[PDB]
Amino acid sequence: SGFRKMAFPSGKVEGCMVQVTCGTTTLNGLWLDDVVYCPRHVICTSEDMLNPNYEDLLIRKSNHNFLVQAGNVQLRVIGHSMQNCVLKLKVDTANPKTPKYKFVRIQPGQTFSVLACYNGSPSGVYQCAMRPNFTIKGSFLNGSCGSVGFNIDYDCVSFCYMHHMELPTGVHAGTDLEGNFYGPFVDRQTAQAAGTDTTITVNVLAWLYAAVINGDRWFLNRFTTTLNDFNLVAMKYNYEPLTQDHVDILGPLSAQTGIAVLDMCASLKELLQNGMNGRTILGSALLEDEFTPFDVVRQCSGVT
Amino acid sequence: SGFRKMAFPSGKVEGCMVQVTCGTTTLNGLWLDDVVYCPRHVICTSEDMLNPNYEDLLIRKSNHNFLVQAGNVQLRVIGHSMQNCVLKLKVDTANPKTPKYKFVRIQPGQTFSVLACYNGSPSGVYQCAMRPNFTIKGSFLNGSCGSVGFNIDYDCVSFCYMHHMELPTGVHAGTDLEGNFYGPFVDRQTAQAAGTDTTITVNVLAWLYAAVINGDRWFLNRFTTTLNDFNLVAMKYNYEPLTQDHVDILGPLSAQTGIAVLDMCASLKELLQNGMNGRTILGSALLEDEFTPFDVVRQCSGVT
Ligand SMILES: O=C(O)C[C@H]1C(=O)O[C@H]2[C@@H]3OC(=O)c4cc(O)c(O)c(O)c4-c4c(cc(O)c(O)c4O)C(=O)OC[C@H]2O[C@@H](OC(=O)c2cc(O)c(O)c(O)c2)[C@@H]3OC(=O)c2cc(O)c(O)c3c2[C@H]1[C@@H](O)C(=O)O3
Ligand SMILES: O=C(O)C[C@H]1C(=O)O[C@H]2[C@@H]3OC(=O)c4cc(O)c(O)c(O)c4-c4c(cc(O)c(O)c4O)C(=O)OC[C@H]2O[C@@H](OC(=O)c2cc(O)c(O)c(O)c2)[C@@H]3OC(=O)c2cc(O)c(O)c3c2[C@H]1[C@@H](O)C(=O)O3
Repeated sequence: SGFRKMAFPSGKVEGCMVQVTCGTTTLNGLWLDDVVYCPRHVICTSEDMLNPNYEDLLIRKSNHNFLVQAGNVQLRVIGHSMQNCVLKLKVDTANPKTPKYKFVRIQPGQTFSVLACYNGSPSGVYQCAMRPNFTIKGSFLNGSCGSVGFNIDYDCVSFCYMHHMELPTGVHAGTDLEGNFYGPFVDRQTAQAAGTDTTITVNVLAWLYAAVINGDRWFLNRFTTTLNDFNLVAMKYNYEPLTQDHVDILGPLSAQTGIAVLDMCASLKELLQNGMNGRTILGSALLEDEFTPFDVVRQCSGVT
Repeated sequence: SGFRKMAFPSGKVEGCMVQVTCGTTTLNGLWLDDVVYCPRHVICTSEDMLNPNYEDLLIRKSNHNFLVQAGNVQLRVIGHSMQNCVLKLKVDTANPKTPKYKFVRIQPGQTFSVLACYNGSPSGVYQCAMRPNFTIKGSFLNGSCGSVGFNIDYDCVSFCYMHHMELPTGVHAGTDLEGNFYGPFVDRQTAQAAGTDTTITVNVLAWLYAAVINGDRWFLNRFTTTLNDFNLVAMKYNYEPLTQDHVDILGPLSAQTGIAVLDMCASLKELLQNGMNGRTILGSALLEDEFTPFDVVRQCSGVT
């Protein structure tokens, strides 16, 4: 029992983290086979970041202009390609620790683990969700760019995020490993700002189910609601709409707890309308939306 | 910016996790050099756990009665010793992935990362604190016993916890790697119950400093307090006493923020007396006490 925001074990990603230096700019890179993927703005200074012409900075960059360090070992950059906002640095050595991996583009509301790295060295791992506004609420200091987000399925590391930018609001924006930013964000400073975020309703419901599974049941009311009526309430509290797909995804948790999703929705509706009156759920005084139904299932089962 | 409950990268611990089976009981073991450390109750059935005579179950256990699997590879148990509540299984192969490591006994209030494992396979990593009552609020399902807690300092893994028991209250108890339980807990079911827990004040203050560093400053009041007066308030809210040692430990955060510890204490006092009035701090509607001053410093700096 117990329910924690759990990240994936990071070892298989730790073994892929390298440091990429281009001039004075040092960020992290992901070394998979003989390619290191890193944010293209490694070629930028902080001053370049206002409105950088990347293929201009890059076209005046050579392969030798990219310095990749893995641990205490330098990899020669023997090719450089820009794919969207990621630099693919072909290196002279394939990473022996390249796990089985996939590059995936996650959907808003999905969660992944971030291995925060500085200078190619892993500092910490934490779980987070792709917000509906395509930001992530991470913990990224200067030099964490290129830190990646991932999910692990058995033996396969699905890299879904590479950290590129802290927006002026202090949330974080990045790309998939094909260098396509999540959301309307760009690797330049600009009036670029995060759009309004919303609460991931299906995750809140999953976490309420997690709460029930862990015995924190006080918020369970005696009512049910329709999906439409719940969504009217959801909307008022800046919660994403709950779709029938979400309802179906929550099916296993409903089955485990016996609580029909629409009944849980009624409970959530009441939590939204009435608040938590100083109570907590799973040690939180807020409704948590960074656990997907699958996270809840995994954590409540022994998924390794 | 951003501040997350971050765990240590788990790779160096993942490489030490093995499965230890004794009969039908399978739990996790820590494989360091040629020893696998695991909870002695691997020799227990669930029925044995009410009041197990361990050196009785063990004395009728042979070296061959212990089955250790590392990945898909069996290690022969060529010796077995019980040290307090841990079984040290001498195995025929030293773990090639044994990191530099130390066994440390942490103090209540200190935090560590847990790599939750089932059947020797890492499932997730999360950070937690040794509560003042020597429990941990983890996420442990059956079969997670032997999962370890650790901190990483540079290259050294300090193992400080091995998971042994879920208490009937749903919190978790365990030992250091010498098998000495944290707290008055025993590896037997009994009226054994967690003593009253308290909030780790110095960690709350550290997290308030983290909040200030991250720009969440609304709770900063204009007052100061004495340590004694703060402690009177702390006491009323089941907060641990703040010692001058704590104050001194918070010095670096005070220096960084300019907020004298006793001024922060005044702010915390007001938070305790008045609540948060629906506001959050670092996205939490409760005061968080699972970040030590060192965690805050590490996370707010780039410590890898
Ligand atoms: O086992 C451990 O405990 C860790 C240990 C490890 O995992 O080894 C795997 C792993 O690759 C896969 O898992 C894999 C990749 C695929 O592409 C693929 O198709 C697969 O089927 C598999 C795979 C395998 C076995 C399974 O049972 C399974 O389920 C799988 O999926 C498998 O045989 O993989 C090879 C092996 O070697 C490495 O891969 C290559 O060498 C390689 C990669 C390429 O992309 C490529 O093009 C190429 O030519 C070579 C990878 O190494 C690490 O990833 C690693 C990372 C760290 O961070 C460490 O610390 C670390 C390691 C390895 C070792 O170095 C160590 O001691 O530690
Ligand atoms: O480097 C990587 O990226 C991972 C890679 C790795 O770290 O190797 C280290 C590591 O041990 C230390 O770090 C270490 C231990 C000490 O006791 C000690 O005194 C030390 O000074 C050091 C050390 C070292 C270097 C530093 O720069 C540094 O700062 C250090 O502190 C160093 O040379 O260590 C040896 C090396 O080999 C292994 O240790 C032994 O073989 C050993 C252990 C014993 O206890 C023992 O009695 C014995 O006779 C042998 C350990 O291996 C892993 O721990 C490991 C774990 C995983 O989970 C992986 O996935 C994984 C690995 C290794 C590899 O297998 C892989 O590819 O991946």
